Amino acid sequence: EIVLTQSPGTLSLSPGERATLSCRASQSVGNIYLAWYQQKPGQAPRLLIYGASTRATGIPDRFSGSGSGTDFTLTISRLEPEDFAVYYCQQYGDSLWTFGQGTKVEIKGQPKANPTVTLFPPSSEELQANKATLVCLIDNFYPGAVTVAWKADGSPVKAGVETTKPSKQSNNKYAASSYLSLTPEQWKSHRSYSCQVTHEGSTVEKTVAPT
Amino acid sequence: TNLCPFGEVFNATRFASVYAWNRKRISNCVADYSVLYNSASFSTFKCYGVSPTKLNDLCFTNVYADSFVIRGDEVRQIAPGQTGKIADYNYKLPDDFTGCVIAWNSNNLDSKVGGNYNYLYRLFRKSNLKPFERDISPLQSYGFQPTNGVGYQPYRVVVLSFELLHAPATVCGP
Repeated sequence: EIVLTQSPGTLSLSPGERATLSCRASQSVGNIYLAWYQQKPGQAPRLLIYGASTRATGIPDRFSGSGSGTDFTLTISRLEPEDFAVYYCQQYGDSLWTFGQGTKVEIKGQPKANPTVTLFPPSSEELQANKATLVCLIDNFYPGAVTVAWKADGSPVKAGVETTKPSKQSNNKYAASSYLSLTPEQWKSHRSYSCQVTHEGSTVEKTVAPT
Repeated sequence: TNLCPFGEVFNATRFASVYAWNRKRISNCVADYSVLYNSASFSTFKCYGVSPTKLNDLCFTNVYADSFVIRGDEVRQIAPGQTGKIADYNYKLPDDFTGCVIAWNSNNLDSKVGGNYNYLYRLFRKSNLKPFERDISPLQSYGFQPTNGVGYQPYRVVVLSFELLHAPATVCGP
């Protein structure tokens, strides 16, 4: 087998607001054949609901599970700062047993926030070691949907670009950073290197150069 | 009182083998039978002597929920005056049975890759059992694979028996 498809993928809401997650199944399962889970980042997950409509040992009443057949629901009526996590539905009906894809309950009560963008060229130490990596930092922004583009002179670099994914902060804005690994040859044979960013409209740019 | 623990029986975390069937007693509790007969999670629900809808009216001294695990096609054996390996050497209902037989497919619960053999039945016996008899002294394993046909897949079954004693009634409906 059975395939599970939750919906939506993400849910941007505030402390106080209500959050509802659906879980769709490919084949039928009875009421008493389903469980829901929460996972905070960098931790072993936590049981919430079992038997589709039975709370776990000491779960608050704001958490409420329900549904039938192939369409199931999980509602958190009064979201708290602790209700941020990834949420997984999981079916126990037939063999095989399967898990849903996982839905991120994201904390919005924050407006559109443009990122702080800062740039760092290679360390002379690294250049001596026959490698040249550029670091472009983007932090304290919302939402976590973003893009970055590198420039060798006025021309975009394509490969050697690896970026850290939306690493969420304690103030619940995000942070991401891009790495560009090149040779010392290529780093020295171009007059200046740039980093372009587009976040919810505005296209900002920063620059460095071998002096 | 509370509800009669029908839940505990009708769905226990796996059941016992047919030859050494389970004999669980239910007493001193309010018994809504509608919770049962209204459910469509059964592929078998037959009654004898009394209608299952009328039981909410009626009182009994005790109620016995005999339960077990058998093959597929043999679900119809679980009846009065029947014939076959199960009705002869394992579990036999009387000719004048006053109760209900309920069963369902459990291929998802009681079948394994390469087969689940831990479920057994008595194959050879020199004579046939009396109504509600269990021998425990030769035997044969079922061997449930999920790749089987409907007739060869495992079916958990429960049988209700209503006792009519000249003694205080403790199991009544709403």
